[PDB]
Amino acid sequence: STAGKVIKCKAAVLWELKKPFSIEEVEVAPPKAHEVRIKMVAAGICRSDEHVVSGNLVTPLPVILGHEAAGIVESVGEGVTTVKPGDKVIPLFTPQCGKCRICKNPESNYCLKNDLGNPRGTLQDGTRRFTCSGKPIHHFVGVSTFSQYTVVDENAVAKIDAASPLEKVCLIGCGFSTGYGSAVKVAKVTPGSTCAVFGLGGVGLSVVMGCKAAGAARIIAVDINKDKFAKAKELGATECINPQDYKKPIQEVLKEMTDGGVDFSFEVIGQLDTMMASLLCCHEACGTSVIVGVPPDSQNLSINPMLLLTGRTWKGAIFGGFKSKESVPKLVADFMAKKFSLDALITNVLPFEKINEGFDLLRSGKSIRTVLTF
Amino acid sequence: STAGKVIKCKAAVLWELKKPFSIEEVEVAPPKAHEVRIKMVAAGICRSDEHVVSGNLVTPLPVILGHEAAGIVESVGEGVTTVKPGDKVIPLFTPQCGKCRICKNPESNYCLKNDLGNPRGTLQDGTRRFTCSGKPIHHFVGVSTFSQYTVVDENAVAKIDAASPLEKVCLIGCGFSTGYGSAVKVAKVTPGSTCAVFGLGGVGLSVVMGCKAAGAARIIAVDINKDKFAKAKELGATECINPQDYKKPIQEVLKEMTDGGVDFSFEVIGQLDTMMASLLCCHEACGTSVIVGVPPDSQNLSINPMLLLTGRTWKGAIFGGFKSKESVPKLVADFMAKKFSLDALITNVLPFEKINEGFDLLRSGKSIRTVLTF
Ligand SMILES: NC(=O)c1ccc[n+]([C@@H]2O[C@H](COP(=O)([O-])OP(=O)(O)OC[C@H]3O[C@@H](n4cnc5c(N)ncnc54)[C@H](O)[C@@H]3O)[C@@H](O)[C@H]2O)c1
Ligand SMILES: NC(=O)c1ccc[n+]([C@@H]2O[C@H](COP(=O)([O-])OP(=O)(O)OC[C@H]3O[C@@H](n4cnc5c(N)ncnc54)[C@H](O)[C@@H]3O)[C@@H](O)[C@H]2O)c1
Ligand SMILES: [Zn+2]
Ligand SMILES: [Zn+2]
Ligand SMILES: [Zn+2]
Ligand SMILES: [Zn+2]
Repeated sequence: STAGKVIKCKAAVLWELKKPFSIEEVEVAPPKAHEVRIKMVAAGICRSDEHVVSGNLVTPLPVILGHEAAGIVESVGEGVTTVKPGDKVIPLFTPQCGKCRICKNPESNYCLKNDLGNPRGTLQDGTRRFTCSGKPIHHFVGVSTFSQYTVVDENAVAKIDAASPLEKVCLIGCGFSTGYGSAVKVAKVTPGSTCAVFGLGGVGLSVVMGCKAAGAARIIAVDINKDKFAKAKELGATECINPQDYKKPIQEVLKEMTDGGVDFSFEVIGQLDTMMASLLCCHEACGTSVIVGVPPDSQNLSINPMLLLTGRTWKGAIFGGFKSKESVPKLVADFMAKKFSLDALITNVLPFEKINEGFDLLRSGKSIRTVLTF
Repeated sequence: STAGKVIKCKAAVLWELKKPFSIEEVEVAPPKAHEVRIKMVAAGICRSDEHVVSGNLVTPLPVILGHEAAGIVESVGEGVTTVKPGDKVIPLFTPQCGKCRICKNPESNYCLKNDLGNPRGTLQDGTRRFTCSGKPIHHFVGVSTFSQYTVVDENAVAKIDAASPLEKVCLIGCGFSTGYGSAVKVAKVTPGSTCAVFGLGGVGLSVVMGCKAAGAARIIAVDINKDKFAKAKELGATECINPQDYKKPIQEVLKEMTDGGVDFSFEVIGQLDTMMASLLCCHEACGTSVIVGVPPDSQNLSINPMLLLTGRTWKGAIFGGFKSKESVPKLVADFMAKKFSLDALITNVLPFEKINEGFDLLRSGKSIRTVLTF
């Protein structure tokens, strides 16, 4: 029907930095061997997408952004055995080939098939499936979900519960899993511990959720926008602090509130100064600090090695440390079992065609997650 | 006898930086209620003592250095209950007050009573027990072991096996414990993993021993002094490489030898470039890098947060993460049960009077650990 044929649809293309997305008519090639073409149903707006627009996260242009989403399999290529047409799925910006050193290591998830580190803007075979007015369009982190139809590698697509509400579970595609996992899986927050969370957007709030789920005694939420505090409290924050209210640097305020520092700190903003503050705020002898935020391209931190010699542990992670393919289905299963809710994270719902308004909402600081419906 | 009296004894005093130690008579005050005066038997020469001489590690002068040692208790304060005159003990440069947040924490060891962070060069009560030519002399990390007699706080001295050969077990006071601990307790090296060890001095070779004890499949010893290779191999290194032998950076040489990088890397030198090579040489997705070497004073590293974001863990530790007072006696009991050997680490034994000569040996790279006899 459309199987084996090229599909003509709409997609939000970014042709230039700092410019609005352009809803364009695009051609989506049929899926090659071990590939899956997906009809998108819902896509969340994550700060990382915006990082590309602003120039903070470098990627080849023109490109179709979007990586937090959920859809339904339209067709599959030769050899596909994990999903079938009609299956509800969530694309994985961090693939899980299952065969590489990293996929085989129980404690890691940054699969060697990824396109995050040194962006090619292509699928795993090094080619593109998108075209627009005679111009090829680059993919984004292997998924390009801001399109009515996208084609992805089989190891970058997870099959989920058939009764799943895609307009909600799409957050498991990035935001929620990243934040939740950063606390429960990466930092391995312990019951009775003290945590400091920098940044209260969709990812940071999911970190607050993770810390509460891990049984943290104190979860101090840090954010320069006091409007983000109510939600942080509802989700588990015991205290909310605004750096702008203090004469002292935020790390010193945090250390004074916590007997020398927190046991676990998380930077969920993407700024060098806040990464430094987060490291400095965890206790020098027993603190752990996790970098979640994506820093601006080519910018380096200035760190004194003594900060680590006394006993600190500094680490970072992509997608909360979750091995994508095996984890996403389980997270959806937990959601269906009502282990956690994502309603608090969805502040706005807009049709895909109003993607620009969704980004305006993010930039304004009012929204957490705006979900786009196709 | 000497109990309750001032003792005039020989000590090695450092009056100025980059100058030989001055061997002379000093007056050592009796210990206070919770202090212990120790007659030194053996003291090891560690690179950290040299860091003070060179100016790399800042501490107030004039000072009596030394921190890796073993002696016999001459007298104790009336409040002392853990050691008695005649007991063989090892002074702990990292104390274990047992009452602070850190001492209560089963996973940390950087007791808040330490004098490592911002050196006062005194005992815990803020005063000094040393005088020479009338002038007060500063202590070093609360222990100052380069003296025939020293006075230390009770929580900074551990009672060890009475049958212990002090000329060997003094290494448990720093070098060995630090190296072994860094691998087994800090990095928590796992069976079948790959490790890279930067620096093959007494501490680095002990890290090799720890990696071996942990069952590492590969232990790549790195050093620009090829004379250290035979011993690295004897202690467990599977391979030995010299950075100077290659045209490309050592981190790339290591990554090419280990499928993208080692699982665990350790810097046991104290230089910025090697701390960077060490971080860069562990796999970006599953590697853990431990800082053991003491960095040069007032110097920063320039790091791109993405090095951590992909999945690396970067941490540091003091004294191999061992809670000093409870661990030192057990480590000696292990030595006495022949669970590990220290012979290979001791390459030179000189009388205390030849301390300057022992330091020249370290500087020339001709020795691993030189032990001084009193
Ligand atoms: N590691 C990953 O795999 C991963 C995954 C998803 C997102 N991210 C990154 O996580 C970060 C957060 O994503 P988000 O979608 O939640 O973004 P967001 O913009 O919705 O949230 C950012 C929050 O940070 C707060 N903030 C900004 N500057 C601050 C400062 N100086 N001090 C304290 N708070 C400040 C903002 O007010 C906002 O509440 C971004 O950098 C994103 O790129 C990383
Ligand atoms: N964390 C701690 O608690 C702790 C404890 C003890 C010692 N230390 C520190 O550990 C480090 C090692 O102590 P040590 O006594 O074993 O010192 P050492 O001088 O005996 O050993 C240093 C080794 O590194 C090698 N080396 C020096 N520069 C190099 C370079 N650029 N590239 C490759 N190899 C190089 C030297 O040849 C030597 O083999 C020192 O910085 C010391 O201050 C720290
Ligand atoms: Zn893989
Ligand atoms: Zn995202
Ligand atoms: Zn030492
Ligand atoms: Zn203590």
